Amino acid sequence: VPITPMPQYSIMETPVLKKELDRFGVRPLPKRQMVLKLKEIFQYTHQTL
Amino acid sequence: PVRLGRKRPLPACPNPLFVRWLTEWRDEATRSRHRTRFVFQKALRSLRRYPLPLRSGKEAKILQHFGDGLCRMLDERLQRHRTS
Repeated sequence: VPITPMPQYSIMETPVLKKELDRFGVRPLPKRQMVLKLKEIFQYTHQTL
Repeated sequence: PVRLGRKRPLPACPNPLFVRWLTEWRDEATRSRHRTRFVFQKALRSLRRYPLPLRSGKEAKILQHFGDGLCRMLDERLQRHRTS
């Protein structure tokens, strides 16, 4: 299993955050909510080294 | 600072109850040729992509194809589950 660096979601453009969330079945949300959700998903699905 | 991760084991369903209930509703609507069959089908599709446990039907509003009506149904079914 390779090392995945977590994307810096906080500096991502709003359209890109929406597309990232679409992967996980999630609809567009307010920007702060999208950033928090993508971080939450990453931490649940990956073990931090 | 950059956080580094290793993907975790392929996880079981994070939402087995919601999957079960949407499946039951889908199958019931399919058998009867009801117009709402597509509602359940589309919700199952988005739910299966979502890796986090949901605490409520209300929380599930963030998912594509989860309308207010369906989220209410999930809340009601949750109440019945833990009541019984």
